[PDB]
Amino acid sequence: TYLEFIQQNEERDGVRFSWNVWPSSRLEATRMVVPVAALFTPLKERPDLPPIQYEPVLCSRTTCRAVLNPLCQVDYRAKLWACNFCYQRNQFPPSYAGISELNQPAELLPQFSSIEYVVLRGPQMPLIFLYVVDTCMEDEDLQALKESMQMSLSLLPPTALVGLITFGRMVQVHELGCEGISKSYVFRGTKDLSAKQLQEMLGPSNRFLQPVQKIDMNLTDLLGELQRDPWPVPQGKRPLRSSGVALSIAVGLLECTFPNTGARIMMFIGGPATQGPGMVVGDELKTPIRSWHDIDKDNAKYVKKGTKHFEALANRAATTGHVIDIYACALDQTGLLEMKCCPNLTGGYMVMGDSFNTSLFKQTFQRVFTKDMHGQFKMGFGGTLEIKTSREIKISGAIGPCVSLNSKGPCVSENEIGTGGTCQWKICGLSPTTTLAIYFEVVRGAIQFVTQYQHSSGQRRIRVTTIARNWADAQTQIQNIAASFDQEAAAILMARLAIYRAETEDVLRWLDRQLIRLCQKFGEYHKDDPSSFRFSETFSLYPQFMFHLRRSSFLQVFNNSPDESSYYRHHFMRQDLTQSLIMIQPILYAYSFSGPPEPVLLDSSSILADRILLMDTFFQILIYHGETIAQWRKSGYQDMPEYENFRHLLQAPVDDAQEILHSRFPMPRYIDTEHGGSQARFLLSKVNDVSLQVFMDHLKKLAVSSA
Amino acid sequence: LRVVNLLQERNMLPSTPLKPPVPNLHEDIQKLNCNPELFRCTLTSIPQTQALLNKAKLPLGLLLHPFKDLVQLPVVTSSTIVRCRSCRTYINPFVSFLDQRRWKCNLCYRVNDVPEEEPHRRPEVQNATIEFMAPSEYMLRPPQPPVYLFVFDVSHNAVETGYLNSVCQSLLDNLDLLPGNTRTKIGFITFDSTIHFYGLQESLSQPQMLIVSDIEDVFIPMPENLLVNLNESKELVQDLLKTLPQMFTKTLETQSALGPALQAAFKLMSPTGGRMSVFQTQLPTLGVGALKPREEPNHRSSAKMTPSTDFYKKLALDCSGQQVAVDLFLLSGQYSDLASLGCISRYSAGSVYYYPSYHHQHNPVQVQKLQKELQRYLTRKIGFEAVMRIRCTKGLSIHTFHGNFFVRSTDLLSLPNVNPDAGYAVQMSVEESLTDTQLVSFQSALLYTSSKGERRIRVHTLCLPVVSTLNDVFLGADVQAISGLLANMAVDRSMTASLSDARDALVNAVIDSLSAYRSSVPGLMVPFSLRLFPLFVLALLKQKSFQTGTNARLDERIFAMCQVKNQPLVYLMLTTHPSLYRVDNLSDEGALNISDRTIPQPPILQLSVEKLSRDGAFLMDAGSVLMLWVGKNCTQNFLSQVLGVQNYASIPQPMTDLPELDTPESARIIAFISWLREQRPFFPILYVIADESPMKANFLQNMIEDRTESALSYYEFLLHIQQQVNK
Amino acid sequence: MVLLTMIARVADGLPLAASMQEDDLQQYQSQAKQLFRKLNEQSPTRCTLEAGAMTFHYIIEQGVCYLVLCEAAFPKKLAFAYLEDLHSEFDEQHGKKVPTVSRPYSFIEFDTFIQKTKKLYIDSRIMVANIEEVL
Ligand SMILES: [Zn+2]
Ligand SMILES: [Zn+2]
Repeated sequence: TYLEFIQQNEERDGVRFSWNVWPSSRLEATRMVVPVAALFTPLKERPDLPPIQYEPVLCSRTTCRAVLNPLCQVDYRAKLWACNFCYQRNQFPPSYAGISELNQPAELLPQFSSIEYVVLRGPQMPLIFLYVVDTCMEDEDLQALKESMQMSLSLLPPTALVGLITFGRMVQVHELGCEGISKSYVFRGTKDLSAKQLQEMLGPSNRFLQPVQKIDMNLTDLLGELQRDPWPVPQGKRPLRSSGVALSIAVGLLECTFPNTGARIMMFIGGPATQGPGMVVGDELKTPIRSWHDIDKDNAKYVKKGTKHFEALANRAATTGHVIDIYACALDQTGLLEMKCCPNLTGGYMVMGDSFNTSLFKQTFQRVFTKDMHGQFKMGFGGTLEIKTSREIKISGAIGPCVSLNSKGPCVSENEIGTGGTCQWKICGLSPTTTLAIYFEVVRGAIQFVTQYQHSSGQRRIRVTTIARNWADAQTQIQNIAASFDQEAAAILMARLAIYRAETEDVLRWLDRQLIRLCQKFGEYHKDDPSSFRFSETFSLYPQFMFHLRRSSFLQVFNNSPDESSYYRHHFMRQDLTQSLIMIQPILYAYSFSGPPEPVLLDSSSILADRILLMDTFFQILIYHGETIAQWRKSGYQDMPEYENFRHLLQAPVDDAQEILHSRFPMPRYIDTEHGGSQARFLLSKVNDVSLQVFMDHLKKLAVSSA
Repeated sequence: LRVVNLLQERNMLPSTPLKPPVPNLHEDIQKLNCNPELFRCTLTSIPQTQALLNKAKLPLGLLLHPFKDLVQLPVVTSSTIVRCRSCRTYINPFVSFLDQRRWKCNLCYRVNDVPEEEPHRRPEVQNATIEFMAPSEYMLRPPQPPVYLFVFDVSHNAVETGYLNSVCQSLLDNLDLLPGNTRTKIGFITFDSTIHFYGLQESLSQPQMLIVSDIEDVFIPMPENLLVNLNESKELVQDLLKTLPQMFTKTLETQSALGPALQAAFKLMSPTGGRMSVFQTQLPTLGVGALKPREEPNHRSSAKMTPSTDFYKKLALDCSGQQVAVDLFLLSGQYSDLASLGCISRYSAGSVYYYPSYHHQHNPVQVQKLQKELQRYLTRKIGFEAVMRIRCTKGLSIHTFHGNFFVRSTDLLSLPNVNPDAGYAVQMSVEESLTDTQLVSFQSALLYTSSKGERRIRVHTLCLPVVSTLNDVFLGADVQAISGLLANMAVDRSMTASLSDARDALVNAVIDSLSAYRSSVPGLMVPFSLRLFPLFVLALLKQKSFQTGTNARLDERIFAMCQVKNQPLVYLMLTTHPSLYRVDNLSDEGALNISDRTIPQPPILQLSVEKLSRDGAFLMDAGSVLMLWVGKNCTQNFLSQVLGVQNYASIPQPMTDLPELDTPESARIIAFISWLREQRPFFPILYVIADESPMKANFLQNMIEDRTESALSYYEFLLHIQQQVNK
Repeated sequence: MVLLTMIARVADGLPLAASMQEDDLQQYQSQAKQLFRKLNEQSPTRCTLEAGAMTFHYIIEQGVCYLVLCEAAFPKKLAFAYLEDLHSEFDEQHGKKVPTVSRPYSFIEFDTFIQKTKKLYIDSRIMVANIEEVL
């Protein structure tokens, strides 16, 4: 079963391709409508694979150096194996002298095509956590942020290193301990500093970065005594907040103390930067923070000069291998559009709420430190992804949280996509859900994903994933290829392409051109007869995914703030397929007396009066009460023991909501609305050219028309 | 009026202390004259013309101690301040009342009207020293609060000295005794290669240390709680003073960024102003104000002084503009370029305090000296944002000032602070012949803000007669005041020209003066008023300021010159010519008038080893210190009954003070020593260490009458003077 | 956003208490001391004056004038409430000793209450005329 095949390959190898059968010729390879790409999750979880404390087998070929995999032909009599990538034959290492046909290594069983090795050789480096705290916020917002950072302190390992950088108008780099004085270094938040200057101006562990088991006592007291930025805020003004400088000092500090080692720069902001490099807006309250309308009509002077400052810090720290998180909670915009490259280029998180004193932020912040069964953080550091392909496959590039290492070879394609021009990438921070999109070009077929990273325990590990897909039979080329098409993977992979060109500028024109082309090659129709157009089961969901994509907030940026659009695009470029389909096309369940909860369509026809809805947008859990049930609820039928069934109805969507309200890392905003309610707008905008019926009719007229 | 032949006396120093001359004035005018300690002139009889002044070859000038502590002070609070409508001279006892409702100004001769507010019985006319309550027009801003900022060197060398321990303990003991009301503000700054601020808040568990490492661009890290209210934050300040000497025990910082540290301290006090106390122990080597090292001269280098940079001079002028005064405590063991650092105190009305080779365990003498000097420095009265005008009768003109201040336009002396231990000097000339009047008057008006927030004006008025003959000028000569003015003139000659020129001008001052007296009358003949003139000048030429063939180091000389330019006339004389007594044979010829106390009065001996004796002990009063030299063959009675010791060999090497024994010989010498220090506010430390072999017998370096291998004796000096007088 | 506070006796313009912080002050302290001289018992008990980029505010209670200077954009509503907080405290502590004193700034130590009350207004978290006319 092709459906069974797609599901199993993602559960085992953490991959999902747009095409599972690849063009065996240069003819079809150039004419492929949707490119050959993969939705690869380097650290996907699975039913308890044994951590293989081996040393990965090294191919004797210098250029190749691919890892031993089940696709390699073995000879247990001659003690040799043939590398499936370069045909080079190798001699087994001494520790493999006793491998037999009845006792063979794990890296040759197809069940362990994806596998993780543990390399214990050098002394392990500790994890580093640098808190960067904004002090220009209300007392209730600062107090809750203090308690949350004190909570995360009690969850860190005893060997981890911690540091404190508070900032407002100035930047304070605290020296921990010091016994009875609590000292810190103050800097002007008006001029930037390089890592070399900061090193000379300041002077394994540091005076500023000490282990938790020795410093947690004083740090908890220091965080408990943190107070507002002492500088007054005159009437009609914003506070002088130096975000772009405190970040460059946080980057510069770790850059000269622990380069090339896992470290998290955790920045907490409660407003936009109003001073120094990286400025987002002025200090006068009469000038509103820039909007997309202000972006388009050139009414935003701080955007380009602000983004350039944060792209420089993003590339500085990603080169050093450090992670930047951005926890932004304020009532207005905070400047995420200008700082988006820091958590995007690195593997950093991006939490966005209204205030730090909310259940939304507090619970979301402790999800960051969610541990596994062995009590270890679900995060990896300093990942190095190298991709090795057959001599017939070239790599265009990757679209996701990564940075090019600019490594050249026979696998690099002249046509680059996203972060291309390389076969090696660095992901400073990865989680079990981090998903990359690699685009391949054709010039069995095999691809080997090698992921070297630092585990949250300090152990250096390597995750190897080798996959194989059949070349199309020459006498059944497009026929077999069409059946191996993954519409869900191709939809997100093509969406990953559109959001990239939009965020680095029409894009909707390219979307419709490719949708029509895909219809004209894999659809069934007579020419000039639109009613004769049908799609196979393999393709019958693709146009519906394109419909909700071109009308989504990812491409129709207006009706959102620039920060909200950058936040939506942030989480989309990182999630797996299951969550990505929810973002593009939210799922919707119905709750009524007539039947149990059932999934329903995303159209205005599903809105019934005597029914309760539960729409799951990845960012919003929304419960909608129809007009009849709202009146039945405003009346008071629930409290009466006569209608215990009406209590089941009103709380059935609540129960199902609580489950997915805890597993999802960016805890979605919970909405309880009804007919006539204000927040019912979120339901009516995701629902329903114009409508899908009209959109399909226009598509069929162009599919059966000229090619 | 008699004439003295210095070549036959050789014993002209009186056995009793020297008294200033009484100006040849009317009995009723002299009785109202200013106290000679607050205000005195070199020539009590003013020469009528400049030609007469140049013929006498004696310098004309004034020496004033304006803010000295007084036993009694009349404070007038009149609703109006009577000043002359022309030269703004305050009404003084030396004006002329004619119409009973009109008075003649003694300085500009203009007649004024007496306001409806016996007019000659008014207290403003019966006291030469008085203090007014200035009206609202005499202040540029509301009275500033008392502000104290302490800046401490905390480098590795400074931590080794151990000065921070005693300085912080003295602050805790004298925290309530600091001058000021409930508006008092206090602050702290430490520094090595980086500048350290110290915020103080009651909402925080402890003070917070804020580091400014941007040395080329200092700034203020916090808008509040750096200069905090002492009344509200009393407890928070006491905790920091107990914790400061423990934060830098293991410090490896070797360089000191003094220049940038003072800039941050200036920016901190710039809004309000006040007193800035700076403690430094080594050469400034890092940042702006960096000074190059220098090799010390020996006894074999000739007279071949000036600042190395204008930084600390430019910085003091900015401090003066913001009413900030800088006192420099230098506790260095090596060269520190005090010729450049001293500019921070000379041009800001501050004062420097030098403690050579201070060490908490190795130099207990400097430790107790810093203890007593800080006891005075923190408890003496103080004035803020002050100015002083010096007015003299028409015809006389001030042309050169001496002291620690900034001369504003129109001869206005700027005093960011004014302290009761500062002395000043003024040199003047007869611009217009005084043929009209027979009296001249000098008035100094000191406008300042007290520690209680009150604009006050302290006024001193002096009156002197005018004479027109050479002999009448020499008759009113004040030999102690002439030596004080010549020492200030020679200090400027050193900076301007060289040290040889400063020494030649001092000898020519005695030659030309006595050569002119001889040309208007065999041996060396001098008037009675100048019988000690060659003695005090030879003492000047042997003081550490101008000595030549000695092993003196650079910082010792500049500090000896900073004390010439800043100390009052009395302590300048005590330093230059210490009073030597014999204190092993005290008797009952003393001042036993004061109740039970007897207070022996031994005669003053001359500063010669010939006057000493190995059979007894000799006490020397050098003003700031008291040295008791014990002879080797001293009597067993003085050893056991005064020193509490059984032999000369068991006298402790550094003896910080005498024991109060149960012997009448102890009571006599304790009474005599107590009487010495009661004459001064600065507690003079006594040390009986001077032995005949303690290697600390600089007691002999004060024997100015005797010859050395690098100077003349007093009698050798008189022979050289006579050789040039009748050349 | 910035302050210059003065408390003076209306009869003779005698200063009683003030508070000034810079890090100019010389031109507006002069203009402040003319107002204290021009004011008498026929002056408006509540007034606001325009000085170009600056603006004075004062109230007169018990023959005592409470003047404050600030940049013109400072809320007029807050400047008067600031002077009322000063008057209610000053009249209680020294109100009965005001007509007898004769020294300038006989209540400097009121400096402490001014600055602590001042900080509660320059932190966001009646007649009008030109001052040049009255002078
Ligand atoms: Zn190979
Ligand atoms: Zn006059």
